[PDB]
Amino acid sequence: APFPELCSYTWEAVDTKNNVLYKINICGSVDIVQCGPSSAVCMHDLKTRTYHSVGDSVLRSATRSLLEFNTTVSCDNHRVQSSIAFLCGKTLGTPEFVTATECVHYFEWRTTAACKKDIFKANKEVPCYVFDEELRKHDLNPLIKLSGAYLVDDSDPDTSLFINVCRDIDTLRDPGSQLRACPPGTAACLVRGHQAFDVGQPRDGLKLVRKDRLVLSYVREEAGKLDFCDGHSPAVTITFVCPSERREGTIPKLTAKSNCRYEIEWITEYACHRDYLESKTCSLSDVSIDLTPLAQSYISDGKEYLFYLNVCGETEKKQAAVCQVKKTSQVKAAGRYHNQTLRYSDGDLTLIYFGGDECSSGFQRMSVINFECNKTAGNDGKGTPVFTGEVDCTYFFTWDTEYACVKEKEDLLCGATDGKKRYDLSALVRHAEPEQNWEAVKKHFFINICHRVLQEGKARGCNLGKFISSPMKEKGNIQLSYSDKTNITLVCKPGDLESAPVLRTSCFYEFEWHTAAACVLSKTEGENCTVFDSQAGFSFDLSPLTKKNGAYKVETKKYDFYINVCGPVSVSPCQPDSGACQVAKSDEKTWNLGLSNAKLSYYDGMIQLNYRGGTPYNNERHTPRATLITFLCDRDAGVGFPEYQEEDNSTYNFRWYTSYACPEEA
Ligand SMILES: *[C@@H]1O[C@H](CO)[C@@H](O[C@@H]2O[C@H](CO)[C@@H](O[C@@H]3O[C@H](CO)[C@@H](O)[C@H](O[C@H]4O[C@H](CO)[C@@H](O)[C@H](O)[C@@H]4O)[C@@H]3O)[C@H](O)[C@H]2NC(C)=O)[C@H](O)[C@H]1NC(C)=O
Repeated sequence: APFPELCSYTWEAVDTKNNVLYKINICGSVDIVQCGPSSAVCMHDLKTRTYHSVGDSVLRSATRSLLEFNTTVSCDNHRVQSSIAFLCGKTLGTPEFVTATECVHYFEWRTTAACKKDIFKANKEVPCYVFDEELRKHDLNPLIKLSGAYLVDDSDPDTSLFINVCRDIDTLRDPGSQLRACPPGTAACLVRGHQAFDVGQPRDGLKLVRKDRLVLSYVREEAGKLDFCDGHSPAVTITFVCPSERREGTIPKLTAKSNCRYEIEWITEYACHRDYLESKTCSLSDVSIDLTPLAQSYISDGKEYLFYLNVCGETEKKQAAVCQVKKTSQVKAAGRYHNQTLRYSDGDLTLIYFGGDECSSGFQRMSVINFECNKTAGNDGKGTPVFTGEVDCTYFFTWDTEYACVKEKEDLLCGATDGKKRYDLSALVRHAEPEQNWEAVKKHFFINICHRVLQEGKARGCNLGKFISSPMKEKGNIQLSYSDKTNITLVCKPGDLESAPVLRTSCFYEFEWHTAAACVLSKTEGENCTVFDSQAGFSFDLSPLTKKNGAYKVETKKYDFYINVCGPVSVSPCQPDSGACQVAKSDEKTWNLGLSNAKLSYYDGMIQLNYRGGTPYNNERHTPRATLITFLCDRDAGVGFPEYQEEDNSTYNFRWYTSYACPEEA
């Protein structure tokens, strides 16, 4: 019951309505001063910064699915208590708030840790959620792959980085996969043809670094063999960002990869806040869910009792959704419609019946149903409740049914891949522009790509214009299925972004478009601070960012870095030829992080600068320092500021979000 895979972390659940945050530690105690020592569940209040412990680590007991943390302080009932109802899950999960009184506090937790067979357990998994400062919940548990991995986008054809989110990669029951050669325990697998190396393992949980960005770090450390990483400990730092109209969705992209210190930006909807829904219904609402189909008697074998459940209706003393009968025939109501509560809470469907007859103790009976998704449940889809424990006369049940399976995506990307080949239509996108729409040859056929129509001649602000689903690689081309329908075929025409879609076919519609946007993406280089993508139509030019008497200053804990774009830096201690320079804030000792130059690299929306001159290190290898600046497209960032990436002591990577990297330039 004190499952190991959950110990050594302090978890968090939130009473979204009463404005309360609970900290849970199922093995030790919360590290906090303010709710004393050996508090296993520490309640605290956002109104009234008042931190009251509501479960002690020593006073711990289990009964069936429930783990119980009792206290000695009194409430009256009599003493304050916290329970967690455990269900087997597909990932490590997070405890969710169910309900509380002034005595009891109830949580539920779907986790692999409560599964009895160890096949469902990852070699190593870490918490995969954060709370922001509005207590809104960012949870990446849906991105976690139980089998396989995600290929990270990179320009190099000979090597591929594969990652999983918050756990290692499961290579099993897929022997044909190229991942098979990857050593076990790896969250981040580098393959070079036929070798497979471990460049990162799960360590700590998801962090929130600067109000909005989720950061996860894989490390290796205890391995040794810096084969081709020349002295550096391999590492992977993923940065998860919530899509905008400043920055729309992407696949995971490799923004840096020197010295086996890999950096990954990944813009995906699963990074945005999770909404906590509620109602006094059997229906909720991102997307809908309806539990009225199950009102169809349901019964569950209890301790020495039977439970009778009629959820959502009476099926025809009464007014009692759940009734308890001792197997002797005296009966008690365990919950009624006088307040029933249906919660969808970060993927968890939970139903409480708050009525109930008062028991011999001071408690008024209560019933909690945790619905689980099962398409092939039984009772042709409706399934059947299972009694899973009782505490202070609250009775818990778990209920597989197909009518709990409502798990909708819509992280629609405007690209497509085919092995390592990637395609991206972002150049066609016209977004609330001074630009017009596209017009092929309403009123006139007006088209936009992975975006609503613009009101330039005005069509229909959302005749029928669809505008959902991601594009796919059809018969040698890219197909875009606009669904209510319009099928758009886009054909690679190197160099041409100027031309428009065409006629072809009049409730079905078909357009054909020859565009450089339909060409496979590839890496290009340029000089004089410009880079020309010839298969696409255009060039990027970062020269406006070039300072004349340089210095973009970048302050960290111990260092100030001074860098310029495509020209040298010019401040007090630095050598006048470096494009990047490190000054220690206590000592003013200075390192040269590489000579400036104006050769731009460009691949799939990332522009790169590499300074390579650089003060040597203290070793036989002659190894001079180097600097990487990755420029990333942020439409409304403007010129933007550089940002140092924390790595080891000998890697100098900067990220720079700027409009000048976005597909509006020369
Ligand atoms: C970045 O800018 C610098 C200037 O500060 C530049 O050095 C210059 O390089 C070019 C080409 O290497 C030199 O020659 C030409 O200047 C004339 C102006 O009359 C242009 O017509 C030229 O265009 C052609 O240049 C080459 C000449 O054969 C061709 O190979 C090329 O394909 C073009 O068709 C070019 O601009 C120029 O004289 C120097 N400047 C000095 C002072 O020596 C540097 O080369 C630029 N980087 C580039 C262009 O990639």
